[PDB]
Amino acid sequence: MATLAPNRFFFMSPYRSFTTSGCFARFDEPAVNGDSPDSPFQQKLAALFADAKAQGIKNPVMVGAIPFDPRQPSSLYIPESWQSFSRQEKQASARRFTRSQSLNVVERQAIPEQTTFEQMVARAAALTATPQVDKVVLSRLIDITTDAAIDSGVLLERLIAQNPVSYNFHVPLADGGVLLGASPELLLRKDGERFSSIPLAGSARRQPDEVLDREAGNRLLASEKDRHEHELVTQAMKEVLRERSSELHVPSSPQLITTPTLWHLATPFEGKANSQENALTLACLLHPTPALSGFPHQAATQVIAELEPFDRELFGGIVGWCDSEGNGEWVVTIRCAKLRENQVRLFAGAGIVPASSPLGEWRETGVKLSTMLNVFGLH
Ligand SMILES: C=C(O[C@H]1C=CC=C(C(=O)O)[C@@H]1O)C(=O)O
Ligand SMILES: [Mg+2]
Ligand SMILES: [Mg+2]
Repeated sequence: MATLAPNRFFFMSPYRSFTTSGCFARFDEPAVNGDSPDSPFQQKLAALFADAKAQGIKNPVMVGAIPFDPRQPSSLYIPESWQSFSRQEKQASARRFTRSQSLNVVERQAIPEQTTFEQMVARAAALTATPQVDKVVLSRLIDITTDAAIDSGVLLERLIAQNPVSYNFHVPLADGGVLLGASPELLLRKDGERFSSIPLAGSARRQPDEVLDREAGNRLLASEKDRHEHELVTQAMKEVLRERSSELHVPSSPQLITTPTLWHLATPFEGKANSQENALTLACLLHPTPALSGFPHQAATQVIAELEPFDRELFGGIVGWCDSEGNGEWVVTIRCAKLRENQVRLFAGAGIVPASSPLGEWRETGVKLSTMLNVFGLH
C-alpha cells in the first residue's frame, strides 16, 4: 500500500494521467507575456526543452504550477522521467486505501474572519455597480497548524477517494512543500492542433437526496445572478481567443456540472489554434479568467490587491503540464492546499457582482473550502 513521495509530480485527468520521477531542470522564469513565443518565458522554455533532449531525455515534459500573478516566479520543472497510470485503476486503489494519519490541529485560523470578509464583499459589490469594474473575485484562506508533519501521500489517497472525477494534482515546490488539490476547472487542454477550455462560474450547494438535489441544479440554471456571473466570464474569453484560433465553437448557454460539494455552471470552448501556438501560449493568454480575477482583468486585479489581506501566490494560478510538441493540459489552482511540514493553507474565492450578498459569498467560499477540509477530516 505505497503512497506517493513528496518530491514527485502527480496529475490525474480524463486526458492524460501520469506521475513523474526525479528532476532534470528547474524553471523559475515568470510566465508574464507567456502568450507570445518572443517572450523570454517561451524562449527559455524552448531552450530548456532542447537542452533536455540534447541531454538524452526522450519526451521531456514541463510540469508544475504558475502563480496567479504571472510576473511572480514559476514553479515549473522538467522531471527525469514520467510514468502513465490508469485513472480508473487509481480511483479504485485509492478507495480501498485504508491506513490514515492521526492528526491533531493545534491552530486553525480563518484569514480573514467572517465580518472583515463580509465588508470586503460589500465594498466590491459596490464597485461593480459603478463603471470601474463589472466583476471582481475575492478570496480567503484557512491556515492550519498540526502537531506532526503531514504525510502528503496519505492525504492524496484520501483526496482521490473523495474526488474521483476532478483534475487532481500534487506538485513539489522549491521550498520543501506540496501544492495539492482537486480542481473542477479546465483552463486549457491542447491535443495536437485541437484545444479546449471549460470555464466555470456560478455555484449552488448539492443536496443529500436526489430530489432536492436535482432541482438545486435546475435552480442554478435559472438563477440570474449566477447566469450574469457566468456570462461575464465567457464573453471575455471569446474576444481574447478571436485572433488566436483557426476556428472556435462556444455555446451561448451554460450547462450543469458536478462536484461532490457543488453544482457549477460550465461553458465548454472547442477550437483549433495555429502552429504559432502551444499549450502554454494559449494558457497564458486565457489566465486568469474573469472567474478568477474579474472583468476587466487589470481593473479587477487592482480591487483585489487593495481588498485582500494576503498574497495569493500559487492560488488562483494554473497547474498542469506541457510537452516539447505543443501538447498539454492546464487546470485552475483552486479546491487546493499548500502543505509544508506541519503547516497547511487552504484557499477559496468567489464570485462578486452587484447582486452578491456578503453572507452568500462567505458561505459559498465556505463550501468550496470544505473540499480540502474533508480531505483533512475536518468541518
Ligand atoms: C474561485 C473558485 O472557483 C471559481 C470556479 C467556479 C465557480 C466560482 C464561483 O461560482 O464563484 C468561482 O469563480 C474557488 O473554488 O475557489
Ligand atoms: Mg460595472
Ligand atoms: Mg460564485
